[PDB]
Amino acid sequence: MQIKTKGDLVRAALRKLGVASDATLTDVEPQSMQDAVDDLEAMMAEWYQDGKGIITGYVFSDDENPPAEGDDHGLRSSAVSAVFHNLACRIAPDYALEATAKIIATAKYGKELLYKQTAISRAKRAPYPSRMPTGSGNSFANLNEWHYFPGE
Amino acid sequence: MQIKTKGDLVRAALRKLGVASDATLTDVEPQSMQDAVDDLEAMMAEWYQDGKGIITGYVFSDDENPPAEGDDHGLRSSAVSAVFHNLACRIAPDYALEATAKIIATAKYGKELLYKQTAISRAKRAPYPSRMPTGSGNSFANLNEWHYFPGE
Amino acid sequence: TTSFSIPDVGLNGIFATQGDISTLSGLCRIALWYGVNATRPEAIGVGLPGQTA
Amino acid sequence: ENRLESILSRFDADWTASDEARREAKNDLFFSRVSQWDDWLSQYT
Repeated sequence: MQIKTKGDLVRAALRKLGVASDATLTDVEPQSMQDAVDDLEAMMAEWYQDGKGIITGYVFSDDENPPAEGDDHGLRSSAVSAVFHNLACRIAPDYALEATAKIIATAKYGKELLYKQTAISRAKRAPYPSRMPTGSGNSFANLNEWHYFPGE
Repeated sequence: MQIKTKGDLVRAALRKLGVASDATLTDVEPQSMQDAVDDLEAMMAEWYQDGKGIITGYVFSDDENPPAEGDDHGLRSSAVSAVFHNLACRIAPDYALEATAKIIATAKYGKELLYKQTAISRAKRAPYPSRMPTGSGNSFANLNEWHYFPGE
Repeated sequence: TTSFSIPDVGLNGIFATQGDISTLSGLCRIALWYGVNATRPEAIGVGLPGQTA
Repeated sequence: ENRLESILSRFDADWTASDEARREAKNDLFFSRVSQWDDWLSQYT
């Protein structure tokens, strides 16, 4: 894939917005790029609620290594579009802009697709309650004196 | 088919959008082509959720291949229209345009037709529960002591 | 705990079973205590064929 | 000629001829005396 860095995600979001790309004659400032990278990190940390939110494989940069841009985001190939569409939607107000309907719809679709697999994995049924008998059809459990389910 | 590469798909999308076509008097812009190819790659990756999404036959380019454009997309003849219509809809906001109603409707129809066969294939019935008897009618199983379905 | 006799050999050991906490599982031990002694080492012997060179 | 062979041949003939009824009767005894969940060939998780 050609989007391998947080700055690459920011550049893709700006290109989608129409503010800056590889074909424009006027480019945004490195300070603006750094602000967009800060937004991306903040939004990703808000999503990944300390491991109990939208799991995406995104890697959070550390302050020891100076530049956040230049780090691999670590997202899978199917998360990049959702990530940068949501990022464009979030950073649109920076430039007195408003993300278009297609961008908004694609951001919603991408976020839903991102959480789909985690939701399928998390749809787990709780064990039997501690007061349910194991039934006499469970011959070994009945013989070995496990007459009730443990629970928890 | 005469649409055999990602470049042909991108050219068809741009022609549908009116950005660059022989119907107008504009040629396809080299810098726009690369961004459109990146968007197409991202959209295929987002659709095909690593095998659990929409199966199309699209072949994903690697880092070793120098030009992303020029590779055969590998799509079957029945997915080209959907792919390039969705591509046009997605890359329209780059040029601060909006895809027309016919293009959007064709994209929806194409995506539905793309997933029709996979939905039919996945419409599979779960096996019998392991707590169901086979019934005394199943003489072979009952003689062979298969008094219950295997399940799982 | 239960008595548990080994066949062939004339020995009897213990067979103990305990259950784990908050789960349908347990531990089982088949223990048995013995010590082999040679009271008359001069009465035992060994046969070693082919002890040449 | 062999007494063992003749006896075993007769026993094998009867045992194989009277198998299905014997298996059904054994299943009836098990169902009526041990447990109605004669479920041992189905491998649940």
